[PDB]
Amino acid sequence: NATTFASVYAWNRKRISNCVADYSVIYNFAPFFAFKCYGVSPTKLNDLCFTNVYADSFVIRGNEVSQIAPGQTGNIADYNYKLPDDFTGCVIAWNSNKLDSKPSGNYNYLYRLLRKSKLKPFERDISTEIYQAGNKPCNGVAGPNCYSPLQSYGFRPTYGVGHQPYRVVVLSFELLHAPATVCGPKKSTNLVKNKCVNFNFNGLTGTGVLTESNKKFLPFQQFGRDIADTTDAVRDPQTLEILDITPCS
Amino acid sequence: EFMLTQPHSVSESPEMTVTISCTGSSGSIADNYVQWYQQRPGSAPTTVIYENYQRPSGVPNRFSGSIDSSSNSASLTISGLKTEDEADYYCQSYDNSNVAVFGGGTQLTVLGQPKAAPSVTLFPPSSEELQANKATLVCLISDFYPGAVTVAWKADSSPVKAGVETTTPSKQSNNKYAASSYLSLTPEQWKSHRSYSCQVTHEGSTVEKTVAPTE
Amino acid sequence: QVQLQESGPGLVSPSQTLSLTCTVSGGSIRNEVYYWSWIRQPPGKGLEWIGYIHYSGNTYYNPSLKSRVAISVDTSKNQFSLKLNSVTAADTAVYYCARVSVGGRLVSTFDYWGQGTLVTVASASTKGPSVFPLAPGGTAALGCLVKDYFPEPVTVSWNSGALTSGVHTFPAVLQSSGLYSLSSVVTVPSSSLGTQTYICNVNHKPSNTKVDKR
Amino acid sequence: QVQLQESGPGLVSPSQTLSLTCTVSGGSIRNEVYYWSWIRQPPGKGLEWIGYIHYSGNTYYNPSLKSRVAISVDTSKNQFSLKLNSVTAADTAVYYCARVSVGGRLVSTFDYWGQGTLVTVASASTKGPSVFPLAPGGTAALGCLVKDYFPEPVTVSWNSGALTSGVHTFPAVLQSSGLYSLSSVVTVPSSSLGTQTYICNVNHKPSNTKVDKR
Ligand SMILES: *[C@@H]1O[C@H](CO)[C@@H](O)[C@H](O)[C@H]1NC(C)=O
Repeated sequence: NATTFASVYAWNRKRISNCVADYSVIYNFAPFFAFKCYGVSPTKLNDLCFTNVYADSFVIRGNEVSQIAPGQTGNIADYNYKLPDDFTGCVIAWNSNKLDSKPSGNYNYLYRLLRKSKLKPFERDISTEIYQAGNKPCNGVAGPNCYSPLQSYGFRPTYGVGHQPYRVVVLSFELLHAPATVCGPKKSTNLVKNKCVNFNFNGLTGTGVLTESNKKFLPFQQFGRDIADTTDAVRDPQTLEILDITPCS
Repeated sequence: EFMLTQPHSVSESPEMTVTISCTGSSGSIADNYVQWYQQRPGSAPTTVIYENYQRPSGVPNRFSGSIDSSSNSASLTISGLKTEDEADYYCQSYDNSNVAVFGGGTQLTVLGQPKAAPSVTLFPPSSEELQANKATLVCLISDFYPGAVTVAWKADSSPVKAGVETTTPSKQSNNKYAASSYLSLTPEQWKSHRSYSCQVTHEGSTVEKTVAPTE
Repeated sequence: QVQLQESGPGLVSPSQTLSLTCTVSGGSIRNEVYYWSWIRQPPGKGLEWIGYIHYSGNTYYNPSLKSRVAISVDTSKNQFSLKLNSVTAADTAVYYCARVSVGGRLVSTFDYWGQGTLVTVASASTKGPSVFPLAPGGTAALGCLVKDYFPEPVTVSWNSGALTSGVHTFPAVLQSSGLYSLSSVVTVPSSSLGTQTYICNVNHKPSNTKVDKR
Repeated sequence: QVQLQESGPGLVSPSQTLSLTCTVSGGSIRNEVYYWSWIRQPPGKGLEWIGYIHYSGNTYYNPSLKSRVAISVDTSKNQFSLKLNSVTAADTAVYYCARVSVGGRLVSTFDYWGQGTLVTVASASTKGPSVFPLAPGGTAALGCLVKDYFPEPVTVSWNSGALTSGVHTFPAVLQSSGLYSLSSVVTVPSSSLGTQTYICNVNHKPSNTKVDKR
């Protein structure tokens, strides 16, 4: 929902952590031109859990969407944004011609034409150093054997669909070493007391009758056990109340 | 805003070089591609010229467009015009704000059409309509070359006092004209007279039918 | 070949919301042309651009008709509709839907057009269709007459479209009473006047009322 | 899929030891095909089989080249090298590495091959080439000239490896002084000559020199 996205050579990245990863709210936007996922499945993405999510946001020119993919090669892929060979995530792209275009030409977006070497995975390089095509120096201005590093996009509303500005958001889901923290929503049916039902409070799988009791736990304690290492009571994570766990009959 | 101006009507002899021009007023023509479309009466427009120099398949080689940035205008020159190309033409462009604008239109006319006589035809009201307490005469004109053909009605003694309708002639499939006329009256007045006639005005001639309601 | 089919109520009361539906046949709107526009043309006047819609939600409208034109699309039914609120007598025009090719460098190439339809913006004294037969050398002419109908768009047919030789049509006209009239005849030999009775199958499109008469 | 990639210098002095290294991607050489061979082809001539090596060290060489060809394998890097000592001027050929599907019934099925690299055997040792671009109906054309270089393999990319539609290359020819010349052009629209500069990208592999000019 951002009002302005950065250029492809200066793509801005945001870190997502310590929250409920509800990916279903993404579908409320415009129909996505590309929703290719690698490794992960968009159908059950909310079921899995990850550690950190890198949201790479940038705008490219139409057909350049096919260049953002693990193992691709091109102008943008080698000098503006390079994905790793084992990327695990989804690439979301949609058209934004009605926003990132102006009749006089929206030259606010630029891209790096070339560099001396290819970019590393997730590497960012912003600079105004004039490229030295020849052995002669290129100080001051770009002479005959010199060229500017950045080039500007046109992004006029009259261009074809292959040249329209497309906002692309790349999400990363690699778990490096840390335990996962963003799993998403896990809603379920409400409580049912005075009847033997199966319970799974925070992973405590079992079967028993839930009933209220005066055994108020400590503010940091979650469940209780007896001398036989058997779970006797547990708190409701929705509304904090101690409920005993006893076999029905 | 990018408005385009076209001449409303144009005509030229067949097998000659004809050029249809369309000028811009509030924009640069070189910013977008100008397209030309041929639309015959009673049919949808068909793409003739696209990308300002490309012509699709099926279109004859006589059609050819041109772009003039100095006069900010476009011209569609034709080589060897004929009767099969007699239709309307429009120049379509795009404004700088992705707004498409169509031209004012250009009525092409072929003067080298063969001369022909009008096929006047008159139909009297049938008994099924007379039983419905009404009557309507249908006069039909077709196959006539001049487009200024008017209609007239006579009761063999004086013009008919009943209501008279007049239709504007239009082109047929074979580049000829066709028209029609109508007259409505009561069945009692229709059956109480000797004859009614539909007079058609033609260049140097006139044709009438004089259908008699007496059975 | 790709064919389009306009649809919608042929008669709309003034100050109401106009609605027309265009059906796309021959594929789906994902990668074909990426654009589908509407074009109207007043009777005897030039064309007029309305606006196109993209399957990703991008919409463009005419500056003169921004607040009145509303365009929507449905990828599941492969149909896009045009809406016009607060219509008046000035909106009398034949509406067409067409595809716009954007695969090139710029938007262009209105390659295919629909069949088109006219919308009556009048509802005063609305009446249904009415027909009356017309009485008729080696050949003779005769046909069927349609009158007393208020809506302008009407369709004609002969022998259910089987062997329609000699069929000719004539332009309609609005009578002084406020109703239109249409005439369609067919050229047949004089021997077929009393044998092999031909049937005219005109149809009132705004009401789908089929009438068959000799 | 599993593919091969040749590597090594393309210009070797006479009477020296030819060294080339083939790189396998994905499939390590322990159980895949059990055999990987080298094949060289002189310019405009037939294929000359050199020899294959097994993963357990079972080497095989060509009878005509037994006294000079030495093949080794390195399973730790999934790379196998080819050595050719006492090279001659007639040894000018393009070397390729390919695998053999011996895992079947008998030795057959040369299914996958590499891209190959041209190896020239001469004592010229000329440096990188000098490049000169060629600045520019409805369509136009422009190119970039490459001359003054003895080793042939060079890159002819355009627009940093983008918009390859209309790119054409021409064979090289040796000048009287002993240098090659190269030319390659691309078809571009005449109206787009003002923007979207079509940069030509060249790289001299024997010296790793890259020049980019408009
Ligand atoms: C968020 O998206 C809606 C459309 O889905 C848009 O109307 C709104 O302006 C966006 N928010 C911002 C801050 O631009």
